[PDB]
Amino acid sequence: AQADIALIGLAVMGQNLILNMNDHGFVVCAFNRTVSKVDDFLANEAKGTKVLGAHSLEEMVSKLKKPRRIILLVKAGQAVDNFIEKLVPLLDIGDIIIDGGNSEYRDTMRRCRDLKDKGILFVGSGVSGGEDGARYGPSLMPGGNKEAWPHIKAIFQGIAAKVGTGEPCCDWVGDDGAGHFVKMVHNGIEYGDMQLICEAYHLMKDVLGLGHKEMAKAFEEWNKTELDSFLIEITASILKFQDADGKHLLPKIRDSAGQKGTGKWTAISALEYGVPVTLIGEAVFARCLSSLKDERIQASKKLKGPQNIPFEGDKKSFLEDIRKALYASKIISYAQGFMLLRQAATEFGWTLNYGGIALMWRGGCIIRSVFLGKIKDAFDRNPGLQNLLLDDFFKSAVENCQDSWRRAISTGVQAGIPMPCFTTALSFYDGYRHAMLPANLIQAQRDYFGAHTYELLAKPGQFIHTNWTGHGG
Amino acid sequence: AQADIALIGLAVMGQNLILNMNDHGFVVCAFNRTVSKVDDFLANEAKGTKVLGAHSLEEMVSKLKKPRRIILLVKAGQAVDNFIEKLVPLLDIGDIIIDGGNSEYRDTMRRCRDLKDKGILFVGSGVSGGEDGARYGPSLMPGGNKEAWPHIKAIFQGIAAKVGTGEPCCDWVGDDGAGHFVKMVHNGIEYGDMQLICEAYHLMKDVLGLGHKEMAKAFEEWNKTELDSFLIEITASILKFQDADGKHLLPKIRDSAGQKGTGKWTAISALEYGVPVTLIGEAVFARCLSSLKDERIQASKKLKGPQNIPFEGDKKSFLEDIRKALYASKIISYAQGFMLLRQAATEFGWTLNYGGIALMWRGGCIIRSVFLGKIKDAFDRNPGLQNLLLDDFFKSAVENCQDSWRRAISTGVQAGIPMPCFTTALSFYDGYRHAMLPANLIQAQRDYFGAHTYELLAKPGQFIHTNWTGHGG
Ligand SMILES: Nc1ncnc2c1ncn2[C@@H]1O[C@H](CO)[C@@H](O)[C@H]1OP(=O)(O)O
Ligand SMILES: Nc1ncnc2c1ncn2[C@@H]1O[C@H](CO)[C@@H](O)[C@H]1OP(=O)(O)O
Repeated sequence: AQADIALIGLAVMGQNLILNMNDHGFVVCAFNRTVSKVDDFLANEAKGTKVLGAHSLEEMVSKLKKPRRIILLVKAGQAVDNFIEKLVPLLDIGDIIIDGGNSEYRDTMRRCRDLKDKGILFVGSGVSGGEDGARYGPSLMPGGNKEAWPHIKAIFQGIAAKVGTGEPCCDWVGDDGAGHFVKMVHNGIEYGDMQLICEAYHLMKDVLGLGHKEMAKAFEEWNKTELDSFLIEITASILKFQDADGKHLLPKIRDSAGQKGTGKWTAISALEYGVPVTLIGEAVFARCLSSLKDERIQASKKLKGPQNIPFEGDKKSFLEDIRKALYASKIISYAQGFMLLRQAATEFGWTLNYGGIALMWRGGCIIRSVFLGKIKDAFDRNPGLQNLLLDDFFKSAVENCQDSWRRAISTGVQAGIPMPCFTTALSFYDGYRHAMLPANLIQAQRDYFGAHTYELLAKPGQFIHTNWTGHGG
Repeated sequence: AQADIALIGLAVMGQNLILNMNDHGFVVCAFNRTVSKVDDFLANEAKGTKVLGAHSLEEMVSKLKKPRRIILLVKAGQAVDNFIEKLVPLLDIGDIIIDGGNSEYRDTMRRCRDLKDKGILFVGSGVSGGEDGARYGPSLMPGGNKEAWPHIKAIFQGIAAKVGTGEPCCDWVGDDGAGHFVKMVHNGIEYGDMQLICEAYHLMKDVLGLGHKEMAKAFEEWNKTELDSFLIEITASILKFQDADGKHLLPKIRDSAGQKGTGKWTAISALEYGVPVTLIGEAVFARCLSSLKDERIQASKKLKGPQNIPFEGDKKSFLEDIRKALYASKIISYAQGFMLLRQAATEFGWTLNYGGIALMWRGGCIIRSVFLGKIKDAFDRNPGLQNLLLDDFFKSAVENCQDSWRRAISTGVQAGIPMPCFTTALSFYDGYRHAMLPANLIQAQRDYFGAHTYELLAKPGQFIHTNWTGHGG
């Protein structure tokens, strides 16, 4: 009994987190499967720190103060269960296991119940910000068994990133899967935000003909307006960056976007629960499309585009319009993001604090921005808000951005620039805005070809079946 | 031994199919869980037919000739397994169970293996066309254990719908889940096609101001061009239809589109396998959006649209442009549809005949059209075709439709008409066409914030990690 908490997982993320913990005055007993890495760590990155290193799970379990708090930061699916397998022999009733890997929300749900059943408090939390984030201030998103929360509270919130008015970007999210689900809606939104920038970039590059210096300059001006955000910032950096030969490196790298499943999963949940999260879906699908790199080289030789009409208009005005389109669209993506969180709250019965979450994403994580701030006080102003687009700030920000957004999409469309996410955003906006949508023809068709029944507009609730076929005959 | 085949499931679909079978000279032993319905059937719809009716599963099993062929048309998930449970006691090695319900492709895979294991040949087939389809000519899509196929061959293909040059719209699709998967990609495409028409309809209604008579007239002209298809045909009918008070009924019915999971599932599979099936996804999401009927009535009061600019242009030209937009988009949806089938062929290792499938969808089913014909001889012309957009017919049909399609989307966008599917279609087309897409910035960002590595454009295969952060400092 001396180590406050133990962490199993000596990858960069685990090391940088153990280190941040130590720096906040917590003694950490490090453990890892290939126990050599523990020794390596102790001699190297952890030399001179207060950290203890175990060489067996039972040693690690002995070094702990009660209630035993151990953390699993094992990149995993299977591997987490196996560790849980091992640990429960060794644990007293009331001991805590936190799982920091980006797990599947349902696995977390399962695990939490099972361990609760065997007296152990399980919490799964999303950790975000990468390795430099892990080191000095991660967003942390904990969920599972709330009994554990006062016991891990101090650590989690001390190592958490802290926003301007000193609050940690870490607070308990909710029951069983809540943290892990919140975590993966986050990565979904992250996918959305990067595709929106790729599109803004494609429009400046092919329609406006800007070279990468001017383009980087534009991204920098943008990081000083409503778009003050980490991804706009590093984008200006990436565009500026010059290689060993002094030429820009972005033109050099292969356009096949990789994935590690979390964004895919956000889109799949929307589909399962019937939540119209369209930009994230479009984003996952735009990464799928770039993977067909060979196929597009082939299609370009054969499929033809619109007649080339040079951009005839002011470049500065257009650069403005793209700013406004990227922003109005970002709003729609986030609005859809929290509709997902909302529906899952009804689905699994969790009382999520949407402003709490907005705040946990305001610092630490890759999607940090001034923007999550305005989202947070939309939900402070009204925590029962049904949809972000109805909060006056956003309601007005979109209303203002509106014909710049339409003018950016019309030119892109004319010019042949692929804009999946920019167009879904307009399509969702106009969809949601309309109190009468042609979905009644879907319904009339379905009652016709497949006997499905339909409701009248006045008298919701009663279902009718008209015999269309022949109106006599 | 007298009944050629047995069918368990006396719903309208089961009755109309038993009846079609009888008419092709096959003695059918009908069975159903609530055995009263068998008696009801025999006295009523089946009076004077050659059909036999059982009153117990073991009686039904006795009435059968060997190899025993029984059909499950039980609307189900669970219920099918339970019947399989019952039936295997009663069956000899080599007996066949066909499952006609719209099952989950993975359940079918499972079931096929398990029964193959116990000597029984399982085949799951999609059945399509509804009850009037079932009666006189269903599309049938069989998959599972090919040993069973010569034994059910005659029945299935005799009752199948037959296309102009006399071939049945039924041929063996492939192993284990192939039939059931082909079936559900079909319903996905069906979703796509109806949303595209709702959009064409929304543009004629709000931009062009056409009343439902003229609108119906337009749909009828369209069913006489490249768009000769059953859904264009019944749409003209639905628009014309007048209620008991002599006013049009479509304006009367509630715009909240229902779902029964199959379209949802197509979109989810695309996401799981990384296949960019975007219109179907947009379609499922446009039905999700209409379900939020109360929410849109609320949003309409608060969210504002573009400045109302009257349509200033020729109505007839625009009606043309919408024809061309609906068509170019339909092409992109189908092209994506078969990319899904293709990837599943690589995924589960089935040798699907894409022209075979195109043909099975050419008659019978709700998506029947002259269009599936041209798709079929694209794949006859080249069965190794990687993507429908590369077949000269389509390659040219899109090239022709192209600035009508762009002009329809630009006006819709300006006017505020929600067009999810029409815009994804342009976005996928321009995406696929481009041999260089901004996905390299996604990659550069990911190597920066999350150490993910990237390939150079020349030298695919080697992965680099640049330390961006500071280029010195
Ligand atoms: N199957 C497994 N069982 C337990 N831990 C594992 C594991 N697979 C991966 N991990 C751990 O996940 C962490 C990050 O990938 C590593 O510490 C790794 O342990 P290792 O050091 O033994 O590779
Ligand atoms: N749980 C169940 N077990 C077996 N058959 C079922 C069933 N649930 C639904 N079905 C059958 O599915 C068919 C179409 O819905 C019906 O014939 C129905 O039988 P029923 O006639 O007894 O309702």
